[PDB]
Amino acid sequence: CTLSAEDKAAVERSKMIDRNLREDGEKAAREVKLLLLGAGESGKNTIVKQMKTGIVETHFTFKDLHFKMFDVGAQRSERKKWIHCFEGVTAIIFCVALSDYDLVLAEDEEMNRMHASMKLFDSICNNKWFTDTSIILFLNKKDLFEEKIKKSPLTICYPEYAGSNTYEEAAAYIQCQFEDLNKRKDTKEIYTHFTCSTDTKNVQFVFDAVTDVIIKNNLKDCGLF
Amino acid sequence: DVQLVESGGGLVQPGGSRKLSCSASGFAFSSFGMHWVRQAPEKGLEWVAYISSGSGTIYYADTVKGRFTISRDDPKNTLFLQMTSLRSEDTAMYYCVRSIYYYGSSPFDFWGQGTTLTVSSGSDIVMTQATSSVPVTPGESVSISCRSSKSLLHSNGNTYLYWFLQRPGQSPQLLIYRMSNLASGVPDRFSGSGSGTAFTLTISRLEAEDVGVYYCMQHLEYPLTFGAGTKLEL
Amino acid sequence: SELDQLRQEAEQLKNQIRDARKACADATLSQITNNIDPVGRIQMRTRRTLRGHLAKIYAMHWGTDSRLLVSASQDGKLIIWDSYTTNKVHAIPLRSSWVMTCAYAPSGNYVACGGLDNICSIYNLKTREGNVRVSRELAGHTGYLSCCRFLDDNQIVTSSGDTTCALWDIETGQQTTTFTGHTGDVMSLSLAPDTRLFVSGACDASAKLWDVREGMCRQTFTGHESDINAICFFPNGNAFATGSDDATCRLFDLRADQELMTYSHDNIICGITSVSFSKSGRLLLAGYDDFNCNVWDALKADRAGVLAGHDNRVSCLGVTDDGMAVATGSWDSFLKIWN
Amino acid sequence: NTASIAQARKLVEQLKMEANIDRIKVSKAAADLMAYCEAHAKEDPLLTPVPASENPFR
Amino acid sequence: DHFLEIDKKNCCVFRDDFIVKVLPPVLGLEFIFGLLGNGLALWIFCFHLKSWKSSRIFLFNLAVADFLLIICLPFLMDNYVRRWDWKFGDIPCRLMLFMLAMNRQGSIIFLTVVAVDRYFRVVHPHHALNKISNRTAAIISCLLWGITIGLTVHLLKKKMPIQNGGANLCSSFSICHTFQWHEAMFLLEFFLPLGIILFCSARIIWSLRQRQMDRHAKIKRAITFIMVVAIVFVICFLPSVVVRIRIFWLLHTSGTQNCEVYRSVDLAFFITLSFTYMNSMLDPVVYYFSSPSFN
Ligand SMILES: CC(C)(Cc1nc(-c2ccc(O)cn2)no1)C(=O)NC1=C(C(=O)O)CCCC1
Ligand SMILES: *[C@@H]1O[C@H](CO)[C@@H](O)[C@H](O)[C@H]1NC(C)=O
Repeated sequence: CTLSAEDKAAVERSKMIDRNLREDGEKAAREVKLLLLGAGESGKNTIVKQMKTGIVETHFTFKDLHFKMFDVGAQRSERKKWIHCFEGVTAIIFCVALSDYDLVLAEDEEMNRMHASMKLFDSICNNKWFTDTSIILFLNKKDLFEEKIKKSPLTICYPEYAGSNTYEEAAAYIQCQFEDLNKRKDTKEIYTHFTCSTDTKNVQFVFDAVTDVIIKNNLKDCGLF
Repeated sequence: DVQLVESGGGLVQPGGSRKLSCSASGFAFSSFGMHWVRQAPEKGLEWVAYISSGSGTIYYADTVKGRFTISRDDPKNTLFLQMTSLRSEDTAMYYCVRSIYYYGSSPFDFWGQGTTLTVSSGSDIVMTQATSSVPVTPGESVSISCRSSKSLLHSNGNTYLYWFLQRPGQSPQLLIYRMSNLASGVPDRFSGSGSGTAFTLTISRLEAEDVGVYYCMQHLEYPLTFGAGTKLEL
Repeated sequence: SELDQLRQEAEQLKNQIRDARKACADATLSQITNNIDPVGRIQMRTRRTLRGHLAKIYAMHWGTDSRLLVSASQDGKLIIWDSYTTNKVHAIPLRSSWVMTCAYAPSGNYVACGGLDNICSIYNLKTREGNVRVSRELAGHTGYLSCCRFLDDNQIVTSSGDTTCALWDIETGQQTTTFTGHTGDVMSLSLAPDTRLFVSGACDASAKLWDVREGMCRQTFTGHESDINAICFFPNGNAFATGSDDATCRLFDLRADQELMTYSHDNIICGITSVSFSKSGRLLLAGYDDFNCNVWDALKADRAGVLAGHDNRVSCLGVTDDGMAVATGSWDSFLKIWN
Repeated sequence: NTASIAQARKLVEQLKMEANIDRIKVSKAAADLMAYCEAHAKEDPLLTPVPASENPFR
Repeated sequence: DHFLEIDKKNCCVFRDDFIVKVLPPVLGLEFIFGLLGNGLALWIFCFHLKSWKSSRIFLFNLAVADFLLIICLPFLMDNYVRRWDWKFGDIPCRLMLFMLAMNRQGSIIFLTVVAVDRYFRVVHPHHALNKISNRTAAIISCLLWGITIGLTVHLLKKKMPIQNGGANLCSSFSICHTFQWHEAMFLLEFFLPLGIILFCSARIIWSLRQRQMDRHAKIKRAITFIMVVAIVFVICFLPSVVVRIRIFWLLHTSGTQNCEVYRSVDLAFFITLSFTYMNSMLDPVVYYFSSPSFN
């Protein structure tokens, strides 16, 4: 058909390449991709070890479901120049340390770590690329917070606090203050977990959150959501 | 360390059967198409069979259809040739040829050592080399001419003609793959020229390393046809 | 004290540079150009559509033979296309799937890529064993690698997000020269035709001209109001054009050290991702964020045509060396060839 | 923290070296660009379309 | 009195004035409403949708089946207004019966497919069936249309209409002392998809409640919509089936002698077929317009 032998062989090679890319495409289309963020070193190492020079990827499977977790720490660059590469992530995992409201930002004096974490959460949750991307919020080191709250009141971090100086109400207030930053409540949800747990519960929480996100996406596809 | 080792030769009674095995070690066997070429003691090269990557295209010569079978095992990196109804005209030395096909590729680049098989007791393109034996002195140029019945210049501007050199007691190697292009490792003193049905291979400053027999092969349309062969001496 | 003088010397030098630049301008390019014939209405039609990528295409580069392409997507695969026949020559899987740039060596033997992994990987296309391997991996940038251009088979200049461009040696994998002076992330990089200078656009709304063999900044160019995302030399090597996020292209002259002409329209309110020139330099092609590419008269500052047909953001442009075709790649995982 | 003086010296040296650059008038550069565009007009396939015989993407 | 020989198997066909009184206006109102709704639905489906997915295609097939059923009601008003008298011929009567049967069965099949799709999207979210491309659902739709066509073709092979004497019958729902495969398949079409829909819907309710997802308002809206579509299917396909089994009981017991007892259920069967068309009228407003995507 107006083709040489070498041209037809090249066409056959192109077809085999197309088949290989198709196989890899439906191989990688069934993997859940998660994006991990956290201010400084809050709970990154703990959440990585609980699942046992730039972007770091982690592979783990849980109930016949492979996961792709990407860590963007030590990337001292403008976020808006590479944050659009993560448009198609299933969820965003955000780690916030509870025992930093008494701490200074170290590099910058007279600054609270909790406020920096809140600004990072506000920037991420209200971005143009993550309008319909759910966020799983992890609050690390609840034991350190519980044993540090007995001497340092929460009023230093939050002057408007008017509650009891104990663990439960302070944690509820912090969770509510993080959830109130969401300005897109009609299109995505925030899942909050206290993750200073020795047992393997964080992986389960991630699994249920991803299952809920997938159910909502499927319902949007069929027009029921 | 590209290698292609063939085994399975010997003496076979007529009308029998024999399997030839070609083992590869040193390259990605799955991405290369494979060829079988035999050379009878009459000093000529004849194309036998071809199998493609993925085993999606298999071709045979008119003298082996219905009795020769070619197959490959890509996990084991082994090429097979199943031979049935052996005749006295199948007594030849069989070579295992490696070929790859994309834009700018160099097929027929590596040839195996070869195995010796001995048997007791119309529309094909014709390519003819008029000179069968020409004398030459080291330090002088030489030209070898090959012609074809049909023009090999396709509508895409490619002239499918290949040049091969076989030193005494060795295996053929590729010199020019499409009428102008030197292969990898070929010295610059070899040149290709021509257009249509007239072709010429020029070897300036010939040395004793270039003494042997030269073949011209077309790759325009199956089956692939070689030439009689021009032998350089002295 | 002399501290005030040493602080004010920078401002004095800046004012002197500005005054010398202003006194060097007498007649604008539009005034000299208004008496020449307009280009007309340039209409191009999509001739080929290369399919096979499954995610956002982030970069492309033409080969020097005007036939072979290279494309990069977030799937983690580099595809070399035969533009004439719509065929795939190679499909190279990548260790890191986060790639922002790709390059094609002038000799055609090598392909380079890099991204969020801070590493520029060199791939050997012509191997005796028949598969594309990794020649070596170049490490040493502390930020994401945004652009890479080959100088020869042994040297490659890389642009990164650590406010630094570097010149590498692929024989040893080391850093021959380090270029410093930018304040923000450096996004684009284009090479001169003679391969002796190169310009570099960054996120500090500034562009700089470097010397390859001396490691010294020669000129700095201002005028933009946002991040420069694309940059491209004029064919004669005496000018370059920059695209930024303020929906505006500029044109700068190296000899005059000044901006010659600006390219903007009221209807354009979207950023620019790619900037390319024609063979004669008369036509400037700019890919935009509003799903289409515009063709500009580089002399009359007029829109000559619109290259519509992409359903997502056009992220990469490329014109062949002979000027026969222009290739656009968008985030819809499609490559289109135009004539 | 003690390299602020060195950084300022480097910046002022770069500015001083960038200041002493020979500059040609914008009219001359404009004429050069116009002449280059005019001289290579017949060899621009995109600006001047070629027939279908000379178009590989026909 | 009403004795007629369709296959000489004894049976009676009745012509009544209550049919002419009640059926044509309800049928005309259903025609107007369903025509407007289905035309609107097809308009958005073909023009105002940027892109669609397997479920979108399934809904599109349901819409075109509904439209092909709803277009052919003027033939029904012509038939009913004349006290079961047909003035069109053999080919148009065959075509009208074929369209009615094929479109009804295809609509029910595609409702069941939509229910199974929702079942797999909710109960088994990670199943590979949820990620099927448009092409795979296209062949699936073609095979479902093909099996409906294969089950419906047999209407054309029979010469039609029946010469009652002074009138012509364009209706194939006759009750003549025998067991015919399509008559029992009429009850099967309803008994099987009812079971599938109830199983899928109930398991969806149980799953969305066990996952504690019912706190969301949109989830409650989806639960209400699933309950509504199931209830609509039941209330619009039950009464005709009830009349049909009561007729079967009467045919076994009384037989086709002294036909004066069959008249009430004969009227009732077409009264219930009116509700069957009412389901096709209500399908667009409950499937396409009741989605957050629509404006
Ligand atoms: C053609 C039909 C439906 C009877 C029939 N259905 C099948 C069948 C169905 C499914 C299947 O898989 C195999 N066969 N065979 O015959 C019929 O007479 N309809 C009439 C009315 C209505 O439909 O409401 C109102 C009055 C005018 C006539
Ligand atoms: C109807 O009943 C009569 C009673 O004898 C019987 O002869 C006839 O066969 C029945 N119908 C038919 C024709 O099968």
